[PDB]
Amino acid sequence: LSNKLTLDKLDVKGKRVVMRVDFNVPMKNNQITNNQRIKAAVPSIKFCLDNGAKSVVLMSHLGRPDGVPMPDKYSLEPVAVELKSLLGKDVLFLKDCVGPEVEKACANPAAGSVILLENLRFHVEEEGKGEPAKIEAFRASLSKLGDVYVNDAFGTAHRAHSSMVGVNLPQKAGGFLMKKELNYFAKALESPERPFLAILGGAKVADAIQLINNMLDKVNEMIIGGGMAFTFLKVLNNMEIGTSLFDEEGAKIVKDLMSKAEKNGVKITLPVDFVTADKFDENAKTGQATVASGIPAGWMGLDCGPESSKKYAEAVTRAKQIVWNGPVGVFEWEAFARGTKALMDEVVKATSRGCITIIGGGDTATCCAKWNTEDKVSHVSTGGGASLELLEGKVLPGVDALSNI
Ligand SMILES: Nc1ncnc2c1ncn2[C@@H]1O[C@H](COP(=O)(O)OP(=O)(O)CP(=O)(O)O)[C@@H](O)[C@H]1O
Ligand SMILES: [Mg+2]
Repeated sequence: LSNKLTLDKLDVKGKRVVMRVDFNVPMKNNQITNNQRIKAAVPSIKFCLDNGAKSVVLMSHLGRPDGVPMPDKYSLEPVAVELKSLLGKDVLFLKDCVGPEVEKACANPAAGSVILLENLRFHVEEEGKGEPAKIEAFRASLSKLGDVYVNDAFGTAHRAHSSMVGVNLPQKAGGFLMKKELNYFAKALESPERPFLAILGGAKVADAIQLINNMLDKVNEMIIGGGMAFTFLKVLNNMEIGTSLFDEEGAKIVKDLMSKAEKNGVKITLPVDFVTADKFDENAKTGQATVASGIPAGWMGLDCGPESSKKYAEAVTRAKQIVWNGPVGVFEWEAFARGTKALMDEVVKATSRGCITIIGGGDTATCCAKWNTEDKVSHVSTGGGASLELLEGKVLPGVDALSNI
């Protein structure tokens, strides 16, 4: 951000500040399981209030509602409540993010007002798919809600979405979390300790498989776990994967990615065994499978097994630096948590002997919180996919859209 406006040089006294934040917090049942991403934005928010901001309007997405209002499932209202105790100040929740009624609530608020808007992805124009003149109008509406713009949404900085790249105000500044996270990665990615291991898991398989190509020019080893592994095993091993996550598009480039890993001397560690489930449910009936046995029809692999855990542990022992994005099983549910807990144990042990260990992702960061290892690894990032795009060597669209100095 050496070429960009940042919040420390933004005059906010008497100004209304509209601020993109990443409040896409994990939720189990109906409540927040991890407030990390909300806590992480507090320094920028308090800064604005302490330095005389008239208001701070906060906007974020939550989940992937795909352009339809889904306030039953994906409302930011609970975040408003959280943000109150974290700040020491009340926050006013609006049930939308645009136009006339929100614009009114934001036009001229009482001094010191903190306002949280509803999920931006309730509108198709944020993403906007899931409409050119409406997109421009959506952007115009958001722009009216402050006099100056701050983007502190590091977690979403890889997304060229309307709230991230489309706000038209004269001053667009990166916030302190954006700065912290970018500075940490610039130092850690400048001359990584080697072997440099990427650990890839999670459930955003379509997105994550498309990052592998360029990551293979940066790392010396890769674990491909969690939900992503099934696409590779089906293609490479002709493994039966039952109802496990599968990415039909990524499947078409699996053999090319393996060839490039071979060409670049990147050792790829795929799981070899699984905990299976008869349905996607915490209380599913469970089984065991190997790559050779395959997974029976109608069942899904929701964790790796012990033999995979040993292979992952071997890769970790070799590593001098690690970036881990995506749990290696459905760790929120105890029947499917063992693989991720075991890998966590190994990643903590590596740290203790000098490995540089970087954990990224809203959900993988929740692993740290669950097993109390947030201060037992080198860095827990608010970015997941965002951090991996930095590892690929890209400029993030949400940073690119900021004002130049
Ligand atoms: N085999 C599997 N099948 C289905 N889901 C799985 C899975 N293994 C892991 N998951 C799910 O992956 C989810 C997290 O994936 P995700 O891609 O969101 O990781 P993350 O949050 O660390 C990266 P990001 O910040 O980009 O969202 C968890 O909810 C976990 O239950
Ligand atoms: Mg996630």
